[PDB]
Amino acid sequence: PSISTAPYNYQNFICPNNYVTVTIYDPDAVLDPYPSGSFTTSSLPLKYGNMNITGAVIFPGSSVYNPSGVFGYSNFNKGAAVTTFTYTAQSGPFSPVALTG
Amino acid sequence: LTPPVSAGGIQAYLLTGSGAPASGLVLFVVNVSNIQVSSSNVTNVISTVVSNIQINAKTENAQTGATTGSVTVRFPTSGYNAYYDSVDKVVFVVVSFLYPYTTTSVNIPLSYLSKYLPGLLTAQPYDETGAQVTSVSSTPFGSLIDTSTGQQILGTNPVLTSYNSYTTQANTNMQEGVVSGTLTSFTLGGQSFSGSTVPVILYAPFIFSNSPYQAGLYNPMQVNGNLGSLSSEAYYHPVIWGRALINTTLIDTYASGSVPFTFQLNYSVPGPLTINMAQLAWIASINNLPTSFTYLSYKFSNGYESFLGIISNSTQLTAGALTINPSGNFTINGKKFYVYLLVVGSTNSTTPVEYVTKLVVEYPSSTNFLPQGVTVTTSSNKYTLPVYEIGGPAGTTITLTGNWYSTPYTVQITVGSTPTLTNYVSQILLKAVAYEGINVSTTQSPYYSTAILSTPPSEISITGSSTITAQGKLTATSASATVNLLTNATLTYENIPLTQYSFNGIIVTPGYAAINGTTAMAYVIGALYNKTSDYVLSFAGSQEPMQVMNNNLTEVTTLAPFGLTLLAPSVPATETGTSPLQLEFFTVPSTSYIALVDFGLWGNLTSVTVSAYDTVNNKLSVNLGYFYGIVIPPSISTAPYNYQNFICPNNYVTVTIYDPDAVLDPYPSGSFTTSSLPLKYGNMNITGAVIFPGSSVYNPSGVFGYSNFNKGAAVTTFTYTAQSGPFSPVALTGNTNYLSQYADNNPTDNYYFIQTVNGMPVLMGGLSIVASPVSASLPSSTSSPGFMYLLPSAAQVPSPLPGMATPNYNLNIYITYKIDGATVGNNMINGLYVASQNTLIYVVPNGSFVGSNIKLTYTTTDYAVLHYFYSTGQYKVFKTVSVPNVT
Amino acid sequence: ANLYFPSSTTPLYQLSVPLYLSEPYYGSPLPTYIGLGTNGTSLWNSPNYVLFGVSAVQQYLGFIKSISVTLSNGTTVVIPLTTSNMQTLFPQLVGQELQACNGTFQFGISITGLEKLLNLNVQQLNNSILSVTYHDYVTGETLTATTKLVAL
Repeated sequence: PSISTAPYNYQNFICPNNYVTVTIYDPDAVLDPYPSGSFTTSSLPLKYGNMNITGAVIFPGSSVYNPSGVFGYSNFNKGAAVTTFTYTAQSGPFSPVALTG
Repeated sequence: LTPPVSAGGIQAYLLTGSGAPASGLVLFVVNVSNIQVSSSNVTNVISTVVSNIQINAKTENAQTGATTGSVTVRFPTSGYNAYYDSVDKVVFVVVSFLYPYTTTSVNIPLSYLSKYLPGLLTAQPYDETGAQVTSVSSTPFGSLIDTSTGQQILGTNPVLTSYNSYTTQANTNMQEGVVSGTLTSFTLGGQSFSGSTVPVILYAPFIFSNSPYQAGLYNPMQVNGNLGSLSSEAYYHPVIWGRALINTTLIDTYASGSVPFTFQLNYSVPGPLTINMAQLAWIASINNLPTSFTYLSYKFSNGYESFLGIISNSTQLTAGALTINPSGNFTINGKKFYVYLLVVGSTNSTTPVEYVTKLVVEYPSSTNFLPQGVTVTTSSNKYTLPVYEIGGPAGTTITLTGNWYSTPYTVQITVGSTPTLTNYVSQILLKAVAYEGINVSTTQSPYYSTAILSTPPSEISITGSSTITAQGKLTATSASATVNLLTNATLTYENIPLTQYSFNGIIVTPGYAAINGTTAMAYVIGALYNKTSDYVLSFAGSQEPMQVMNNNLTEVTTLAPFGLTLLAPSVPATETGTSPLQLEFFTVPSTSYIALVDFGLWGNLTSVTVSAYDTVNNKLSVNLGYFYGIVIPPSISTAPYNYQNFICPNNYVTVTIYDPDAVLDPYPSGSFTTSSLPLKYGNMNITGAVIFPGSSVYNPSGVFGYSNFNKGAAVTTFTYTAQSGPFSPVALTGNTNYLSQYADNNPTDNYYFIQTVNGMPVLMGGLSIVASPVSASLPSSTSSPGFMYLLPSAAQVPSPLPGMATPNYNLNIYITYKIDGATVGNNMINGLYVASQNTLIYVVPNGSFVGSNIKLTYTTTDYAVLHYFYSTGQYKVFKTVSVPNVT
Repeated sequence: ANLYFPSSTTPLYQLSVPLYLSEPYYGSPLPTYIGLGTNGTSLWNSPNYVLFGVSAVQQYLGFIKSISVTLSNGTTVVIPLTTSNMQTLFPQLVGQELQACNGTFQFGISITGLEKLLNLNVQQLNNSILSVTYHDYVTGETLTATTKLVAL
């Protein structure tokens, strides 16, 4: 990146009918093409060829999967929750969407 | 009716009232009328109109008017329900949103919905394809057509389940959600439409208006009226004056059945405030007293006289030719004190002339030095402390000799022949708070808006801010001391020995003529000199709002025990303590007018903040609205005459007369009376004059805000009984005492409302006519007030409202001399005689038909039109009826 | 920000007069107001501002300064109205905003206490300028109103 200073308008903090959207550029930091998703990661023995190189396998769904079996076939089973992650409201100060688990 | 008018975009309405049918059904109305809509093009217009409307739901905090979010959705266009009322010219759609009807369409009544649109009743709605139906059926939520990808919205929505138990579940978490509407412009037929919203929505924040107007709350009375004092700097100003009506916007959604409302008004006074306060009483120990003076009682207007309460620790005081009961007595620390309450006069009167009951005096604790409340009691066990009287003939020297301790001390009256009255004049910074009552059911719901007098007939508390400080010389045995309060009032103390006390108190009363006696404000301080391990002087004081009623100086509330410590480990000192001072007067209901104009809390030197509250249901207003004062002289008009308009008995002289203060009752088929209850306002129970609907006076009982209350029955109904005079005048009767409580659309009984005592006008108001040559006069002794019934039309342009307060009252007059000399029975037909209700005929001689005349002087219904625009010579307003000389 | 009456042409037979505070640092969606206090103080009061669910309290934002009419003799000297007078001259508990997101703040105020204590009359002993003044920590500026009296 290269960038320069650039502020956003004063009236967008004076009235909250106006508000801002800062857009930040930072190129290598993106994970998963699926906004509106939620997911979890495990690691498993990725069969490729004459071997099984171990590596980080991602699974859709918010719950924290506990895989069983030998990875690499339609035989295989993906697990289920060990704690289900959830963006709850920690109320008090202004209600957040804050992950618990 | 109210909203104040905006059109082309949305305006939303709750269906509730007295016997609410289903609350949470909502009407949306948009106006298309810059193109003409037929009954064949109707199909095109309402499909496209509902195709451009978007529908919303807004999230804010439940009470606010600022922004934190919304969402937007749209109506269907396939399977659409859309209607057109032809008469008003409006495309409208109704939707059902609250439990159990959240989830389902229901048929909306076109009657209760007809409370907010008239022309629905007079002509049936028109449907798609150019049919006309009576029926409404709404669109159901969760089967609308989205504009999001051109989809269909889910069957279960967050808004759905939020409303499917709205009773708790609309109150969410920090927020509320409120359904609303809007429009994005489009053109069809060749014209555009956009407009605005003023809170009337299915939950609408309990606040007061401020949009669209660049002044806040509107005054439909201000504009017209002769002025030249304001060039171009004026373009911002909300104003009202006196008894003249400010119409309010009591926005409210949160009730069922009849909706009562209480009012709190908050007045304050531009310009410096010195306060004049007569010396209602003094109390003092006789050490602290001088050893002679000259004084004689100042009188007070609820029936009270000035006193001095000697505090003599002598067993028997010797004052006057009186032998004196301990009026109060107490003990502290082994020493017994005795208060002897004593008026002064030109005679001794052994009977108490007044009482002060339940005196609560503080003094400092002897170990902790936190305040010590005691009440002081007679040897006969009376908290109704007798306020006796000593004196005797003028010039005579009469030695009030009590022993402080058992060492003699004196203060000797010389009986004056005039009072030597010292009134405390000093600077204090006050606020005034007011209240009023109303039981509202009307057809203007949710948006309950009506006409409130900015001088109430019903209670005020004046409460405001001053300083008290305490100055004291710690010596090592004795202690000189003093306390200053009110900003020139003071209480002196000579020597206070160790372990021992001195006591002093004063009562202050606003020195006038209907606040003096009648309200009071006591400050009684106990002061202790002593030592613990450090030498201590200390003051502790309570302070009581009190009120003489039945001669008994009845305590309202006591306010704070303040303990002021002065510790000195070193032997000598001269230290100070500080405490706030609240000057608090809580007067009587009616002194809202009376003492109000004897202070002058009102003028072009006043500023007003307004607040409301919903009674039984307990709902409050978190925005305080506002207005100010510019007093105006009235304008006046009359409507045609020609010389022709006497000739023929169908050629008439119209009149329409203006005086903008001369309504009190808005809206045709209104009418109202009054009573009183302890309504809730706020956290407490205000004794307010509850305006009652109907022509029927009522007699509720029990405590209000609660269902301890149950409304009484008819006392008198108010009856314009057609009199039997010439051409039948129709004078107002009933049980005419209750004219006090009666006002109506007729302006000729709007001036009793506050300005009476017992059905006897103090302010004349309403039109005033005299005739000449042949004289007859109205309203007057000839023809009792309300001599005919009269109505407003449809309001001002300064009123943005249709069908409400017009001081434009409309009459027909002729003049005649060809029914001259006739008689109705033996009632001789010759003079001005009122033809029944809104007609008139003047009769005159066979030659003085030319030069016949009549004089109209419309008469103010607000006191405060007089102010500074009396010098206009249109305070009350001046016009005439006449016949021109022709050849 | 600046305080100003749009009149310096001001005709005199007035006891209540209004003026504009043009101050677009001090907007807010309506309603909004200010508790006018101890010095006139701009103790900003609206419970009617929200930003994700919270009700708002007093915020100390300046004060009305004084009121001064002219004394000229070859040096410049002024006449104060004192903070006692100003607790009572601006006691106002609401002054609402006329247009959202831009200050407009309306006060209408006395010429009855002004006529009485500065010794102004309808044209009797009058001729001055008459400028009333405000201060704010809103823009951290002195800001004074403009009116000139021609002596009717």
